[PDB]
Amino acid sequence: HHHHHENLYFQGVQKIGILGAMREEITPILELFGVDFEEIPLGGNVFHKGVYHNKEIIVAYSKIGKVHSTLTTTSMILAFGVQKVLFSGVAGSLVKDLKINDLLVATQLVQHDVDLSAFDHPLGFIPESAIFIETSGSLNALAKKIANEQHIALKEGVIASGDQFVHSKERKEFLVSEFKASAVEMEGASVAFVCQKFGVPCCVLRSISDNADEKAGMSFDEFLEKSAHTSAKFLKSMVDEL
Amino acid sequence: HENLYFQGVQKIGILGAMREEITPILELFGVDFEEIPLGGNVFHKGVYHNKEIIVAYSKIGKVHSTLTTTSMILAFGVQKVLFSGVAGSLVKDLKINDLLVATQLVQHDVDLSAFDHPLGFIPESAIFIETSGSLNALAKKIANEQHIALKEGVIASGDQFVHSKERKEFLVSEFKASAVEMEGASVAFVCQKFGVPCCVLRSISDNADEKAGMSFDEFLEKSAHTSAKFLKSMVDEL
Ligand SMILES: CCCCCCN(CO)Cc1c[nH]c2c(N)ncnc12
Ligand SMILES: CCCCCCN(CO)Cc1c[nH]c2c(N)ncnc12
Ligand SMILES: [Zn+2]
Repeated sequence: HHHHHENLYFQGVQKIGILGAMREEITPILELFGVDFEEIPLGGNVFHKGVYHNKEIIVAYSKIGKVHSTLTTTSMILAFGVQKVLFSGVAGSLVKDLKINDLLVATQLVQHDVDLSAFDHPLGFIPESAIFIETSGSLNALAKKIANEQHIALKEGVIASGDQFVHSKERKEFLVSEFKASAVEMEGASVAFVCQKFGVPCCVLRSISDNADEKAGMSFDEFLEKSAHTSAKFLKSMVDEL
Repeated sequence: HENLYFQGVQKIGILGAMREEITPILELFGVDFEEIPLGGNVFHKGVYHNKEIIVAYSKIGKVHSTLTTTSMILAFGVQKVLFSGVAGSLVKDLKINDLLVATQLVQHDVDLSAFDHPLGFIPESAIFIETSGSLNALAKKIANEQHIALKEGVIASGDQFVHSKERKEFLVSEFKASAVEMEGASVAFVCQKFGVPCCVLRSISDNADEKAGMSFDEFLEKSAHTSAKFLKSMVDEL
């Protein structure tokens, strides 16, 4: 909107957490934002703290897996006071219509490798918790709105996360039947989980790097950079609208 | 010789994974506890020997235990963490009710072998996670004075309950683990990342085999109690 007198309108600094798993998922994010970054070490992570328009952005890569990503997200929330968290990186596709480089937002997430079935618990379920973790409706709808306005496809679906790289037809088919998941990665569920426990709105974005079959290693290696960029670009376009 | 040791305000974090693992701890300390909720956990804050003690159960598995430990450290400033609870035995010499402290821990369900990494390993990390040589030495001294046995060994942690011969054998061959549970590794990991001395203490509840579910169910209370008593006696000496 037009602001004739800028002093009449709110200028308070909104704090946003931006997470990737690997350095390569955040390099494109650092560049696209294109501002100066103070680097703050904590809990074995490097937090990149910068100012971008009305917003304090805190950018880090967690390192791979649930423990890493759980710790980092908890640090963003508790040590940097972030009020929103946006995750960007790559994932493996489990569905034919999600192709290499395609984007998706997780409506729900599950830890696919959790197994308490010995006490009759469904796979993915833990007492005092739930199978499916929710994300922010606000941010997910924002996501669909920018996708539609920029004329780019955006799937929304269930993301499965676990502490294994998936690269076989059998594990894929398990994730589809057990969870109706559209993609697979190693941090999503944990990040969304933490945010839900602290009441912090969370959006999980992923660009497809492979198909989670026996070729996945090679496909992941080939498409990491591009898929990372494609996710980072879309995340920035979300932050610009925030 | 107090004057020679640390003189400031001590704060000690005390963790179980399940409520049943901390109920006996709370009871043993006997002091009054302020309940403080944060990030879906309830932290029980009390004073004993003029140290603050912060007790919580994390809920089950890596994500839960990682969050809770990080909250303890970042929100409550705990300077050491002692974990108490139960675990499945992977070795003949560890039988029901027996105590062990973890010398090292491993996350046994981590698998990046598709990129030729050894099982348990993640880039920019390590297969094995260390614990506090001093806290463990304290546990061992206390054990010998109370004339109770205390093994030292590797504890394997993963987000599955282990109840099969096959997985047992994998844990022994791949990591030379002595016991299995679902939180120890993640707790020790966070403490390591933050430079916080950690001791992981477990009392055996089952043999991690096809009978494990039933054994765990029967022996949870007593094994948790045994662990909790021992943790208390460690805190007594801090
Ligand atoms: C040693 C290097 C490892 C690559 C890390 C893969 N990331 C991890 O979060 C995401 C991911 C992309 N494709 C995947 C797949 N098929 N399974 C699991 N995770 C993924
Ligand atoms: C409803 C499910 C309750 C099991 C909770 C398991 N606790 C660690 O959370 C300890 C444990 C004891 N024995 C075990 C075994 N064989 N495998 C994994 N973990 C363990
Ligand atoms: Zn019974």
